[PDB]
Amino acid sequence: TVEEANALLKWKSTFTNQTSSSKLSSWVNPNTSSFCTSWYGVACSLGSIIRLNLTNTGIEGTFEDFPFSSLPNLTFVDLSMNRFSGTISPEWGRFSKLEYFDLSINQLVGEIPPELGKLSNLDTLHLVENKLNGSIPSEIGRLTKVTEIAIYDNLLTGPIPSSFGNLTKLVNLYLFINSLSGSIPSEIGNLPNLRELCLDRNNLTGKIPSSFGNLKNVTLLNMFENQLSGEIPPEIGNMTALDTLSLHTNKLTGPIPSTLGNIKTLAVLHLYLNQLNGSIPPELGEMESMIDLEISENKLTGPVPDSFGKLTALEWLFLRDNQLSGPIPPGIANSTELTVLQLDTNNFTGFLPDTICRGGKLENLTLDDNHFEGPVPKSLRDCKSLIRVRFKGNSFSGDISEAFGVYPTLNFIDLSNNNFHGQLSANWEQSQKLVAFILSNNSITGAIPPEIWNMTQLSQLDLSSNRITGELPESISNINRISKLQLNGNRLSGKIPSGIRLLTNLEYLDLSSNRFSFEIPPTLNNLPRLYYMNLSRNDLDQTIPEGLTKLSQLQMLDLSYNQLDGEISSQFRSLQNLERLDLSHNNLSGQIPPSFKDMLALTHVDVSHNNLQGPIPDNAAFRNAPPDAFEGNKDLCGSQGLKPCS
Ligand SMILES: *[C@@H]1O[C@H](CO)[C@@H](O[C@@H]2O[C@H](CO)[C@@H](O)[C@H](O)[C@H]2NC(C)=O)[C@H](O)[C@H]1NC(C)=O
Ligand SMILES: *[C@@H]1O[C@H](CO)[C@@H](O[C@@H]2O[C@H](CO)[C@@H](O)[C@H](O)[C@H]2NC(C)=O)[C@H](O)[C@H]1NC(C)=O
Ligand SMILES: *[C@@H]1O[C@H](CO)[C@@H](O[C@@H]2O[C@H](CO)[C@@H](O)[C@H](O)[C@H]2NC(C)=O)[C@H](O)[C@H]1NC(C)=O
Ligand SMILES: *[C@@H]1O[C@H](CO)[C@@H](O[C@@H]2O[C@H](CO)[C@@H](O)[C@H](O)[C@H]2NC(C)=O)[C@H](O)[C@H]1NC(C)=O
Ligand SMILES: *[C@@H]1O[C@H](CO)[C@@H](O[C@@H]2O[C@H](CO)[C@@H](O)[C@H](O)[C@H]2NC(C)=O)[C@H](O)[C@H]1NC(C)=O
Ligand SMILES: *[C@@H]1O[C@H](CO)[C@@H](O[C@@H]2O[C@H](CO)[C@@H](O)[C@H](O)[C@H]2NC(C)=O)[C@H](O)[C@H]1NC(C)=O
Ligand SMILES: *[C@@H]1O[C@H](CO)[C@@H](O)[C@H](O)[C@H]1NC(C)=O
Ligand SMILES: *[C@@H]1O[C@H](CO)[C@@H](O)[C@H](O)[C@H]1NC(C)=O
Ligand SMILES: *[C@@H]1O[C@H](CO)[C@@H](O)[C@H](O)[C@H]1NC(C)=O
Ligand SMILES: *[C@@H]1O[C@H](CO)[C@@H](O)[C@H](O)[C@H]1NC(C)=O
Ligand SMILES: *[C@@H]1O[C@H](CO)[C@@H](O)[C@H](O)[C@H]1NC(C)=O
Repeated sequence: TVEEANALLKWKSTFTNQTSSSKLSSWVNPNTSSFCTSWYGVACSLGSIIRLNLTNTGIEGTFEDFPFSSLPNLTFVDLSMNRFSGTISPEWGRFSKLEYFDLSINQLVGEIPPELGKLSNLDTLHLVENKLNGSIPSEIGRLTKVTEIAIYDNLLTGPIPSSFGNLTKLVNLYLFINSLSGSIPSEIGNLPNLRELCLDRNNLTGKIPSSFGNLKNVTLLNMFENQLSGEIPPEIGNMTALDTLSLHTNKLTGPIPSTLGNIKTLAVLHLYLNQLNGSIPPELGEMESMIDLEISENKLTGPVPDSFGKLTALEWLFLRDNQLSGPIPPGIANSTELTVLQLDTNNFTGFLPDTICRGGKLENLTLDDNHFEGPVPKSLRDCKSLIRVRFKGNSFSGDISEAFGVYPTLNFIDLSNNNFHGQLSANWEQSQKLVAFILSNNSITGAIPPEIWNMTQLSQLDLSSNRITGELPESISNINRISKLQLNGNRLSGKIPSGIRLLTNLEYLDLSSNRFSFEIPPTLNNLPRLYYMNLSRNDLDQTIPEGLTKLSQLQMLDLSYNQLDGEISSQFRSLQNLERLDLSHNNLSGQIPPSFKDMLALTHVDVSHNNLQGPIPDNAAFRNAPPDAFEGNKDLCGSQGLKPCS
């Protein structure tokens, strides 16, 4: 009507920063046949506006001059995705016909007025992504026809009103990302039509109401990242339409209720980061639909039940960081769909089962810091789908080249501190995307296959603390992405290859405790990320090359326990980031260069058991050094443990 159109024009005249490419260019002629046919966002019935849809039209303004008293037949209102600021007036509750009300994604502030509860015909209320604060008024519980309430991502405080139990037609309730507090009212459990209940990321406390067992149609229950406490009520097992139950990151205590096995529809169960204790009920194996079972970071004890072999759709099983113990039953890995088996930081014992990867789809197997032992099952040898294998801290045994097959998509493997023996196979080269190869402190013997240096995506290679023999070839330069190279504590012999000079991504190089002989390559001068170099405990000889002083990021340089001789270069002053320097147990002669006074970052120095003489340079490391950093030298003199200088 002319009066509705004139009133909307007056509201429009108040908008700011309007671009004249606005859709509202079409708001000109208030007569019908303009108003009801060509005004953007306006739809009428019998010449009167019943729908106002200005979503995402770049309006900046407020509702201060919104014409509440001029639009009596307003039925559908969508003002979302604009730049409306200010508050939500009580006058919005005078639109008696309103069915659909959306002010989301604006910059609205202040409290929700109780008058919204007067909208007795409302079907949908959306106020998401604003900065609304205060408590939800209890009068919202008068919206007896509403089927969806979404007020997520606001600044709401206070409890969820008990009056929400009167919202008998409510289907979806989305209140996540707020600061709602108090206990969940038990009246929520008596909403017969409820399908989705999302109260996650709030500050809710107290126990989950046992009334939730009356929620026979709820398919989604998200209440993660709250402060819920007490035990999960056994009545939850009567939510027999649940597809997804997420209670993670709460303060729940006591046992997992055995009645969860009653929920045959349940596909996703997230209970991690709680304080759940006791044994995993064997009835959890009856959750026939379960795909994604995550109960890590709890205080569960006892063994995993054999009934886990009945979970035939299982894909992800997260149990890390519990106190589970004992042997694992073959059923734990029996799902042909299993892709991730995550058991780290428990106290499991015995062998891996022969069911593992029987479906040919297992990807991530992580077992760190358990007590597993025995040989690798042949079905894991033959598991071509593996991406991540983490066995650190267990005691697996067997010949390493018999235990493992070929893994084309392997990305990361850590076998540190296991008990594997044998020689490395060239088969590892078929993991062309492998970025970390960690085999520290096994009983590996024999040579490094030359194919290893063709694993050009390697970023970490750690074969330390084995009994590996042979010489490093010049083609070591081919692992040109390597950033951490740890070959320490082996029996490698021959000269250190010059090709390491081309490993310009190297950050950390440990070749120590080997039998390397002859000179340190004089071309190691161009490793601009190298902060750690350890060549100690070898048989390296001749002079320390000046190229090492160009390794400007070095923080630690350890060349101790070699037969290096000649003088310490005064160009060491160039290592301005050097904190720790160990040259002890060598055959170095002459004076410690006075240029060490330039190295203000040095904190630790050891030159003991050399053939050095003369006074000690003036820097803090030398002043703070204990007598044994100097002992065993020829004629050092001081101004500790040294005779004073003349
Ligand atoms: C638009 O609103 C007007 C004003 O409320 C409605 O007109 C009234 O209709 C009632 C019927 O409930 C009549 O008895 C009155 O004579 C009208 N009042 C006035 C002040 O004109 C109109 O029906 C509404 N139109 C639509 C399509 O909802
Ligand atoms: C909701 O937000 C408003 C706006 O920041 C808060 O309003 C302030 O309230 C205090 C005390 O009630 C007054 O002293 C200020 O002058 C108010 N500021 C404005 C801009 O109105 C309001 O307190 C908040 N409500 C809650 C419960 O936090
Ligand atoms: C591994 O899973 C299979 C099913 O995928 C289990 O085999 C079924 O066992 C039940 C007995 O409870 C029989 O009624 C079915 O006929 C079996 N199906 C097939 C295809 O054999 C097997 O028991 C599971 N193994 C373990 C160790 O849990
Ligand atoms: C059972 O497993 C737990 C977790 O893996 C072990 O606890 C760790 O023990 C080491 C060594 O004492 C500590 O450095 C860690 O801080 C502990 N981690 C945690 C998360 O507590 C525990 O030692 C194991 N029990 C036995 C008998 O080995
Ligand atoms: C098994 O672990 C790997 C991590 O190494 C997962 O792969 C990564 O997934 C993210 C997506 O979340 C991708 O952006 C990365 O590119 C993937 N990395 C690699 C190396 O592929 C993989 O999704 C896990 N498997 C399952 C079923 O969760
Ligand atoms: C360089 O590596 C050697 C091992 O090859 C580290 O040696 C340790 O040194 C301390 C004191 O010198 C001894 O108490 C340890 O017993 C040594 N360990 C071994 C396994 O021999 C040395 O610490 C490393 N240097 C730096 C700076 O990290
Ligand atoms: C106009 O727009 C800019 C940013 O959109 C803002 O700084 C200014 O406050 C706006 N309106 C005014 C000053 O009325
Ligand atoms: C408003 O228009 C958008 C885009 O056409 C549409 O997706 C939305 O459902 C409309 N809302 C109403 C209440 O008409
Ligand atoms: C709505 O709930 C309140 C308690 O919050 C109750 O007093 C009232 O009677 C309920 N509604 C009806 C129609 O009774
Ligand atoms: C689990 O927690 C309760 C206290 O909340 C305690 O009574 C019980 O002994 C705990 N330990 C178990 C069940 O092993
Ligand atoms: C491997 O190192 C661990 C500590 O990391 C040590 O306790 C263990 O004895 C080493 N391996 C063997 C076989 O001794």
